[PDB]
Amino acid sequence: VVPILVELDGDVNGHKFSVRGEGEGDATNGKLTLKFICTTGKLPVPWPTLVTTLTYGVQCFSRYPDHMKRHDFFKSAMPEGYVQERTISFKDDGTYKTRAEVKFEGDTLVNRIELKGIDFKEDGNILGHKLEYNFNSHNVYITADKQKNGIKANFKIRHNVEDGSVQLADHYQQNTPIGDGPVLLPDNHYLSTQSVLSKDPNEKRDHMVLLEFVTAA
Amino acid sequence: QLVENGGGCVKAGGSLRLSCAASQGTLSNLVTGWFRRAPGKEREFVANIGRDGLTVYSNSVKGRFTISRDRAKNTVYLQMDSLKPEDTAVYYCAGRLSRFPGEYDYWSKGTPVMVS
Amino acid sequence: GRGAAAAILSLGNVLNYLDRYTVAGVLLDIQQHFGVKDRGAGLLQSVFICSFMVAAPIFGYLGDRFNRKVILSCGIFFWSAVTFSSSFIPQQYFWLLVLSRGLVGIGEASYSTIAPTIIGDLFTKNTRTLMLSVFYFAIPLGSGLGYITGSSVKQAAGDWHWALRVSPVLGMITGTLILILVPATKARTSWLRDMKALIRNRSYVFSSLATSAVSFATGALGMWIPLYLHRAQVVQKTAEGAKDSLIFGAITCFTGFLGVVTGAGATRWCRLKTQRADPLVCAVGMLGSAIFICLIFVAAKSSIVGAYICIFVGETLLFSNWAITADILMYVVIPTRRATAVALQSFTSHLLGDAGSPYLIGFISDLIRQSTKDSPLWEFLSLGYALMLCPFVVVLGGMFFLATALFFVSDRARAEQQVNQ
Amino acid sequence: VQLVENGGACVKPGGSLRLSCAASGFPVNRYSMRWYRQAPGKEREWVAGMSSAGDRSSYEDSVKGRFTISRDDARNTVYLQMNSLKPEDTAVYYCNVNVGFEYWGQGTQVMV
Repeated sequence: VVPILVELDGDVNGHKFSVRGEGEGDATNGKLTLKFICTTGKLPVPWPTLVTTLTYGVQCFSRYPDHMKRHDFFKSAMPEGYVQERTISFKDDGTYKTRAEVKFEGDTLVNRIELKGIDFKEDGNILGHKLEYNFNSHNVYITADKQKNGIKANFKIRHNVEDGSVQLADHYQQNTPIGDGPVLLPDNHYLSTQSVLSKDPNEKRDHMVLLEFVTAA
Repeated sequence: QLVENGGGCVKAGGSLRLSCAASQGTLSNLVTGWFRRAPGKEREFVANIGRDGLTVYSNSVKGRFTISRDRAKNTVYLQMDSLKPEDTAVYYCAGRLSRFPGEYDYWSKGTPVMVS
Repeated sequence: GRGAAAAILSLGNVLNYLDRYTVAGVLLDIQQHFGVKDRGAGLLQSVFICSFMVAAPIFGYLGDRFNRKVILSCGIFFWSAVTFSSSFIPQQYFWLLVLSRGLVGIGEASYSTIAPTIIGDLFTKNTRTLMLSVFYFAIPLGSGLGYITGSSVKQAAGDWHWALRVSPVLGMITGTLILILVPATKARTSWLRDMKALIRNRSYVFSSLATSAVSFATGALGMWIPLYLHRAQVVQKTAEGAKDSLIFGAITCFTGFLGVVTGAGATRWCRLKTQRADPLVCAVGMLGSAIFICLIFVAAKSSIVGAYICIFVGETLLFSNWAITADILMYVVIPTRRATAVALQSFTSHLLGDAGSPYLIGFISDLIRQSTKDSPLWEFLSLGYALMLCPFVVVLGGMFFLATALFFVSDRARAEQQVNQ
Repeated sequence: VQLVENGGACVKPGGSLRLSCAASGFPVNRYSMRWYRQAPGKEREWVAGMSSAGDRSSYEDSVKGRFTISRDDARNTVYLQMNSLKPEDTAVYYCNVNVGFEYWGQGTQVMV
């Protein structure tokens, strides 16, 4: 078991919001349990749009098969951390540009994300908060690039809407290891992520109790 | 890449001649095989044609399908007879570089098939 | 690099078979010096092969447990030292020689079980097949070089002891090269169920029995041909033995090469014509081999050149079938059960034949000689009569191959079915 | 919780067929149902959805006004009507509903 504390900030159409969260991840069992909270009074965009980014921002906890243990890249660069740049193009609802830094500081993992939102318009799903609290499992395809000496991930994420509309957003990610150690970049693989959400009625504050199960293949 | 075609829904007892070919090159050397995947059941086997010249069929479908490879046309034709509702599964054509039992390296998109 | 590692491994296998079959060349000197009968001559190879076959599975499990390189080098050094020590054995004590042969069998089983895994792990491209082919090409070369080296050392040094002294020196050397040029490489219930499943396979069992008969015939002939030829020479007015062993070893290696090539070509030609080609070519080749191994006994007394050409043809035919029977085996069995089936077939082949076969021939010869009078002609006739059993075993193996031919297509179709699911 | 699909068969151009998706283990009315369509060797695409409250349904531009999906809580089943048949319907269908952890139905295959 490994504890994790992730603090991130994001600016969307002039609205600034910071979110801090804590939890634990079992790599052997391939499980992650997180709980977030926004210090600001209200968060502009729907929570899932950022919850998915926070979930996919860390893949070290994700369990890997025995044959893929040596193939993994995020664990190899874990001792010295890494920096990730993600472009998330929503379908007709603008685009997100995020820069993240992941590092095992002291004896605990730390994850710092900075998010920019652009091309947002009123009456959209993002602006109208029409997205519900449910989520969906997904698949992410990762492939190595020697020219960038890194790993590039790509996939499509389906976000649900109250009226039944489903928005397909394209996620692209590029990694760069902060350290100078061996890369051990995998040629190509796919990771399946299963996410569930729950809320704790003890506190009126929204909890976003988040559970992930990630498996590579 | 392996390209498969010629599958369409038909009545009970209909005959379908499914055609499979290879874009990389001639598949006369390569061993060819046909597989089926049920919508609600685990994938099963349709048939196989080896490099020696055998035409092996699953016991359940034995005596129904007939595979024939043509080197002049460099194509594998699977003729169907007495088609039954149990063959609703989607058919896939696959190829292998070796004569010996094992998993086929190549694969094809395949086409759906229905009965009744 | 990897190529150098493969070359050193091939040389190590060559020396392994060299020391395996060195004793065959100087069997006559060993029996004369130790004052033992043909039964004692058999004991050596019998216990050696028994220990080899009993020890191979343990070496597979060790290869799983520990790195292959260390085990291979340790076995090299161990059996090299054992062979060197066995050269210096008191004439009074004979059990020490058989114990040393058993230990050398342990080492050779270790080598045969570990080296293939290293060879496979070094390369994962088309060159891996070529390296395995080079290994199997060196095996007959190893046996040949063993015969020739034993004969030459006996002729030159004038004592059979030196035959077991030169080769270990060449052995230990290559051992030091193993760790220099070879980089380090990088369930019971399931096996029991697999074994339970294989026995129900008719073609696989018949092929296993046929290759067991092949092993029986190969071991018996390769062990007793030099002594039989020397006896034939002694019976005749004019007699030589080093030259006879030299010629036999040269013929053995050339026969291995030519038979492998010709069997591959013939099975390739026959497969395109009709199915069940591999078992049929195996059966016909072994029938011809049995015919010539029966004709050798009639030819030897008339002349030794006739016997040598008979050995030529018989070795060619008997060595041409190994690749074909291996292909039949790995056709019949499914990929999830290839390793277990191959190990079981090797164990059965060694147990049924080539282990206790030299002892059986020696016991038969001793019984024939004891029942009748003792003299050079009587010894020659007894050895010939004892060897007359090998053609029967080869014919039985040919019948087994024919029966496998009967159950070939059906078993292959099944295997394919279980592969699909 | 399990989802079962039925009613799928090939249709001649212009024909109308009815698909049915049923659920066992959870109340269908409490949560929204969805329908996906994917072709052989093609990425999955959302083809239809009905809101949890059932006030309105969401469809894409290509097929707006054809599926006309309806839902019955007493029958615990959602019905789909082909209406006009187009080549895009050749792709196979899937019935999806996520209660807690997501659940994917077995669906049925239909081709023109």
